[PDB]
Amino acid sequence: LPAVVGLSPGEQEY
Amino acid sequence: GSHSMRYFYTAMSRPGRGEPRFIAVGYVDDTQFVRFDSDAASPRTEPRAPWIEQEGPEYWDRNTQIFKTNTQTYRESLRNLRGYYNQSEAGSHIIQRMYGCDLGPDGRLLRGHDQSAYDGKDYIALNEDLSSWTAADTAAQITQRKWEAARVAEQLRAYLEGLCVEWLRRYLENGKETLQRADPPKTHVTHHPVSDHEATLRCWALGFYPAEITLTWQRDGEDQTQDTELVETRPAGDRTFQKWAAVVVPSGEEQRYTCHVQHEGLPKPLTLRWEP
Amino acid sequence: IQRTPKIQVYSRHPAENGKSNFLNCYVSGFHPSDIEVDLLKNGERIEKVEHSDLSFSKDWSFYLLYYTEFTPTEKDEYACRVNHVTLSQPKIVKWDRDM
Repeated sequence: LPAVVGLSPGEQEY
Repeated sequence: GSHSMRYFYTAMSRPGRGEPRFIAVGYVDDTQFVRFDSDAASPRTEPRAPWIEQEGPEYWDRNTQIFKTNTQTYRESLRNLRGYYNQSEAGSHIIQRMYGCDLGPDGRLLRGHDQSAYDGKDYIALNEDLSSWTAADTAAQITQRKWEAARVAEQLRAYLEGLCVEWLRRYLENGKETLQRADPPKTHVTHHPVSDHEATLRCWALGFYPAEITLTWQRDGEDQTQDTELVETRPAGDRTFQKWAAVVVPSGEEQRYTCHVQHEGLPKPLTLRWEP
Repeated sequence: IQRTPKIQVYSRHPAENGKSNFLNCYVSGFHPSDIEVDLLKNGERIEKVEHSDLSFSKDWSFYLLYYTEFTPTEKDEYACRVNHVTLSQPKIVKWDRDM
């Protein structure tokens, strides 16, 4: 199963 | 008996030819089990190994949600990186990411991984502590600062030590008849004259899984590293792999050469010679 | 920086004339990922070829397997033709059953 990170979609950005 | 899970993401811009493509593939060891491609007619996570098919609709939906979200975020990231490097809007660029977990023979976590590249060059990597970053350059330091600010490492550690390991162990059980089966190489030596006084000896390994293997030639019991031609391990298309190693020898000296094969599927490593 | 593909052309099983097999062209070590690969039979592109899903190695270079069913004969010639941005013209690697 893959990872899910970030406060939002936005926080996943490089 | 060690095992790993990896996801491999590729995001590629293509100015003038639509939005950037995002592809994700997942592997357990050398076995791919899922794919997602944002260019597909109807993008959805699809099975690529029989043992993952039993997962329920909730699984497939969750994966698809994750990868559809990542499609959008990696598109923004490509824009961000283009800016960080003061690059033209005209060029195509690639972000790659690989992450996952390694287990030892006990099933315990050995280590986690999360690494990214830009145009094929290391960009940023999660350190082995799962708590700090290594940025390659001043652009990546910008990403580091964003990720430090957003507590990304803490979330990736929780994943890597938690869900990653749990799901890998689940896959290993569901796919045990294949994922936990090492297929030894079938080995032989062929002989090909190249001149009146030299010939090629080629040591073959066929039908092996996993891909990790060591093939070496010795002359009089000394490794012939500098004089051995070793091709890249290659997939047969049936899950197994192939490799060969060759050396050019003086005619009449063939019996001084021995091929040595190491593979997990072999209880004892093999020594082979040309058999005329 | 760009990296040019390595190319191997080979069969899934030991080649036996008149026996169905699979013809493989494995391209690896290349960057960026766009690449054109065709399998040829006596110089003509084979129509129904499949390929693996894009993935990459620890050094970030990409690899792909292109494959099709084939029945080798003594006289039919097979090859893989590869084009990539690193190449001035398409590279053709012939199938040799000893390699």
